[PDB]
Amino acid sequence: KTHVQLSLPVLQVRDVLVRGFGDSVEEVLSEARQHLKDGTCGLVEVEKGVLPQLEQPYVFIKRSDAAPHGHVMVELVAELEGIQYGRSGETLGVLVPHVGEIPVAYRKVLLRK
Repeated sequence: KTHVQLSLPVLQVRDVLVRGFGDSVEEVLSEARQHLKDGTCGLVEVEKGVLPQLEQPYVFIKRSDAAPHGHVMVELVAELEGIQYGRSGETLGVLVPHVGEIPVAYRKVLLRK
């Protein structure tokens, strides 16, 4: 399937134990996709002071379309030193490894895979 229905645990930035997916744009996109498939991916909602508490490169989910079954359609865009690899809509949040942190909510998304 080109798209996969996922429910992403929304984590508080100060709870997150593993603050990024790796050390290159290509690695973080690879790792983010592997974690999304394995259901080991969390989402941090971006506000003032969140991104400096996470490790670059960042992986964003961005709205790719204006929502089947409640699931917003999203795609991945990485960012390293102010340059983004991808073009998409509004940020739903930044992806991080999920290693058992308690979520505050769930974000239903349809991921272009």
